[PDB]
Amino acid sequence: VPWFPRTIQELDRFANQILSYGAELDADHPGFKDPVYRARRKQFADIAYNYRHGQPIPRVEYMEEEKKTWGTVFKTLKSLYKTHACYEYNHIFPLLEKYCGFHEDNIPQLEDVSQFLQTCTGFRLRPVAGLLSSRDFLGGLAFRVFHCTQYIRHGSKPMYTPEPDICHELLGHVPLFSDRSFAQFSQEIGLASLGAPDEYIEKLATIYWFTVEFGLCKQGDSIKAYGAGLLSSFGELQYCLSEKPKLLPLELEKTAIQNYTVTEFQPLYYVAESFNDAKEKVRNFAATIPRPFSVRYDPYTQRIEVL
Amino acid sequence: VPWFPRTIQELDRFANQILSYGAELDADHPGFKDPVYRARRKQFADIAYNYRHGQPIPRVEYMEEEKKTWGTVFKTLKSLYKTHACYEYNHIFPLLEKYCGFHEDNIPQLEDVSQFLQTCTGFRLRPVAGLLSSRDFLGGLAFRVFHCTQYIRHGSKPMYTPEPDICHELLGHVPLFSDRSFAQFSQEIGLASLGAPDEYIEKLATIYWFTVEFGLCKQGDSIKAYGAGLLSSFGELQYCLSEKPKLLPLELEKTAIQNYTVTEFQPLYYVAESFNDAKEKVRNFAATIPRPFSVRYDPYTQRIEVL
Ligand SMILES: C[C@H](O)[C@H](O)[C@H]1CNc2nc(N)[nH]c(=O)c2N1
Ligand SMILES: C[C@H](O)[C@H](O)[C@H]1CNc2nc(N)[nH]c(=O)c2N1
Ligand SMILES: N[C@@H](Cc1cccs1)C(=O)O
Ligand SMILES: N[C@@H](Cc1cccs1)C(=O)O
Ligand SMILES: [Fe+2]
Ligand SMILES: [Fe+2]
Repeated sequence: VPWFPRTIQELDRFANQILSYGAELDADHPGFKDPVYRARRKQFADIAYNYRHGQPIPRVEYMEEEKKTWGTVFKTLKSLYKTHACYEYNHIFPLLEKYCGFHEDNIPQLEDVSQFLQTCTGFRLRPVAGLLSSRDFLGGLAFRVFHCTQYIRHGSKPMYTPEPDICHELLGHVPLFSDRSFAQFSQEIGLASLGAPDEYIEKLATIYWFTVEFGLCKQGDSIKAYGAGLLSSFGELQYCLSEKPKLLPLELEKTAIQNYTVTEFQPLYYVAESFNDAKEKVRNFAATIPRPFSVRYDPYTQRIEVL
Repeated sequence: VPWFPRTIQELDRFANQILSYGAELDADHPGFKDPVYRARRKQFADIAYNYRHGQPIPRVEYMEEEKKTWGTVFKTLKSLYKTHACYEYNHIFPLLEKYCGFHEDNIPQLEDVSQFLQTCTGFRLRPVAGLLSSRDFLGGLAFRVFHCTQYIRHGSKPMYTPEPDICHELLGHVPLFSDRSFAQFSQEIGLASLGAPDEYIEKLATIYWFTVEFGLCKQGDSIKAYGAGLLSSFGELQYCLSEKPKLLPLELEKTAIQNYTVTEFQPLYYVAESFNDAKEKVRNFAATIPRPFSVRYDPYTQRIEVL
């Protein structure tokens, strides 16, 4: 089996092995070419590389343009959440607002955010230079660690970015990580991925993608978005609930092998019977991943136990 | 029911509510009268009072006399452990020696000790000014927190002290707290005590006293000491295994109501069939303590959940 981390400190081993969605040379996303943007990303990358388990996440200062982007993103999404975001999400957001500083004119500092999550569900942030492989990100959820970015998307296209910027992490992921049920849900699938065969991790990731990332669900006689990827892009947040996208019932045996895109709006979304049913399905599947052993995380010593 | 702490930070509420065994005006223990001793204790008390959850335990410097006391205590007990200490204890001690600095000429710093315990079983130290009530100390074990003292016994009588000095904490308690089975054992009885009726807490304490504090057990065709109170006093460590003390089989229905002393060697010890049987008995009893609810500690958020 593939070597997996046993300690929360061993995350650094595979930590900062950043990747990309290959949208650089994409004429659809000129921002990446911005030399100022790249230098900025180089600065945040160094903070992630000079970071090690234990220390508090270094606080930083953002440019005028970066604050503007967050202001546009934040104020636009907040207006969409009222009619597009699922119930669970909308009842948690206010907490971040009054207890974490989530505001139109204030980009939250990761340290404060990580502290907020610790007292909520035990989750904690870990600054990373960029995109991580599904295996590493998923593995980190076993320790209730969320590898999070500090840089913000290019101000030219605040409606959507193919990369997982700070807007995506904080506005799409953090909110549900402060929920106990969702937090334990996230850790379980993360534990199942540990040392799991590559073929199952990718199936897992695909399911994660069509649920946690771009999942859709119907509450009552309506339909809302619950996926981080939808909750952080006011661009396709409008689109995921229009008539353009194709909708299908959530079915693991079909969703696990479905194709998706990483540099554009999804042409297809899976609708779950409910946010709850969505979690039920993933767990069952996750608990189906074969492997020559079992594992258990010890929250006291912060280590993985191989049964 | 009595108000009990829900958070590991709420320990400070009832923290530093130090007490005493009333051995001050005792002509058997002149040390307490030493004005130098008292001033010293006043200094360690201030560190405990100016301490708050989170911060690392302040490192201190000890006097020549204090180092001498620790040297005498340590080197004498280490020689007795070989034939008096139980198996579990003797196989753990070496770890503290090479990984924590437990040496004849080096009084361990609480911070390093607390760090060592975190990586072992999740336990952590919390500096206190002196003796705590059974209810508070026991309650702290629910969060895997061990309220520990920094001062050392008076150099005039290193063979025995009625107070729980640093020698008692580190040489008698810390070693077994680094054991997983014993660590979970300690936390369980601590959880049972939370909000429990006063009458049961005192019965619990009495049992704790005749087991964790001065418990004796027979491994193979021999008998060893496993109680913290015996493992930290080379004075009655010799005595608990001589013929002077009275020995009786460990029986909760009889041990729970037995009388004991706090300023002298115990005139009676209870022998368990084995260190393992000792734990079994206490747990069962602890799980017998009635109360209009149930509780569960969440290691992720570090809070008590009232079922
Ligand atoms: C597991 C799945 O691939 C998911 O999209 C992961 C991938 N890598 C990531 N990397 C970082 N830094 N942040 C994320 O939110 C993600 N999402
Ligand atoms: C629970 C039982 O009373 C036990 O002897 C406790 C009492 N108070 C204590 N207080 C401190 N500071 N340290 C200890 O080891 C103890 N032992
Ligand atoms: N496209 C999303 C970001 C990501 C979704 C999934 C991975 S990154 C948005 O612009 O916020
Ligand atoms: N009498 C023990 C100390 C304590 C035992 C029980 C509470 S304090 C010794 O001298 O180390
Ligand atoms: Fe994501
Ligand atoms: Fe003790």
